[PDB]
Amino acid sequence: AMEDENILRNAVNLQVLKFHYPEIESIIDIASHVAVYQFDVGSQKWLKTSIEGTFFLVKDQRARVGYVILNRNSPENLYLFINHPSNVHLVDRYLIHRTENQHVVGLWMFDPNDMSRIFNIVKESL
Amino acid sequence: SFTNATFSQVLDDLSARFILNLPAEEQSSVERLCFQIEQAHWFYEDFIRAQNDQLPSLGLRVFSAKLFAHCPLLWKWSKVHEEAFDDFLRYKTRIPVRGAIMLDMSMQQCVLVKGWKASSGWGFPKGKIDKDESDVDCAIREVYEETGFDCSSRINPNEFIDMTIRGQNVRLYIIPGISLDTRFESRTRKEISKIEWHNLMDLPTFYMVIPFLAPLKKWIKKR
Amino acid sequence: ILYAGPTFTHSPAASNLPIPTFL
Ligand SMILES: C[n+]1cn([C@@H]2O[C@H](COP(=O)(O)OP(=O)(O)O)[C@@H](O)[C@H]2O)c2nc(N)[nH]c(=O)c21
Ligand SMILES: [Mg+2]
Ligand SMILES: [Mg+2]
Ligand SMILES: [Mg+2]
Repeated sequence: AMEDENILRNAVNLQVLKFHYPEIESIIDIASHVAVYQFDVGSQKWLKTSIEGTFFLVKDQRARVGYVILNRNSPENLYLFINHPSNVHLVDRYLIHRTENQHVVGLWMFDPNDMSRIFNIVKESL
Repeated sequence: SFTNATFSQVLDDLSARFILNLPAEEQSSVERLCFQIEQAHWFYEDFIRAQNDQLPSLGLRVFSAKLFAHCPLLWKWSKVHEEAFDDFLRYKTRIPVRGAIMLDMSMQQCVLVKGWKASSGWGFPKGKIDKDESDVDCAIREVYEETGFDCSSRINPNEFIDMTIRGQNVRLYIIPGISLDTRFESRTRKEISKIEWHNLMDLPTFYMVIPFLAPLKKWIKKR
Repeated sequence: ILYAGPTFTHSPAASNLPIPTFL
């Protein structure tokens, strides 16, 4: 029954992800809830963006590893690629991802185990 | 973008977005699932039914029934959905509600809020308590939520009015000295349409405020 | 006892996030 629920869970999850981004191929891992933040350089302060949702560590049909947050507060989802694992940092209780074009996004994962597991997957995936 | 998406694809999204990937701490009960159904309903009504006008506006009870008959995890409750939903709002109408009766510096006017739909009446800024948060932190969270004003440096935990309307426990903290020039605006997606001051003498000794008028007047005459 | 809002809804304030030297 536990494995049956996981089969139906990943099926509906993958179909919804492909509904928004057909390039997505599979789901590497999932975090239950993630709040996204953005660090404003020049202002030197963290900005709390209202992107709160489920976290989907996915891989597209071109072997690019990325993550998708299904924002619960608005239809504006967040799909960001991880081109090299040296752009994600485990700092304090948060992950700090420096996107390729000098953007700093801060992911707070509600489950600390999801934080460590997602962080360790990215560090091993490349 | 749901700009053109079938009602089934919508229910598929709302499943993966609010129900199927919840933390296990609140996926154990049935009522806890229905609270995320209410979150998925507000998403469908406000956002999904705004990119595809063809989708119908559904009541919370009707929307829950469609989604329970759709998501495979919820198939067990689909037959007894009317009774399980009855247990849900039976659960919700018992959650403690905390707020604040903000009086002005003359203690002759108070702050009231009006619900979104024009039929909804007036009432004090109050809201249901969240998991593990205290009564005072709840009153601060919801007064800031519904009026945009921070009353953490002004709330007096020893000065409140405790009421038990029906099965819903309501506690409103009395916060005098709120200046009339202070700015108010709600920080929610709906729920609050207007925020104004009201003369306490102009209140009926429509409003859900009457129960608190007897203790409040005795509290003001003391000061 | 009973609650309407889960814990993950109370995400930490923007001030809680760290500021490493390289930021
Ligand atoms: C945040 N929010 C609140 N409401 C309405 O607000 C009412 C009360 O919602 P509540 O947030 O549980 O109130 P409380 O915590 O202050 O006690 C509900 O009947 C909803 O119709 C909302 N209604 C919609 N459609 N969308 C929203 O985002 C939304
Ligand atoms: Mg309220
Ligand atoms: Mg509220
Ligand atoms: Mg609320």
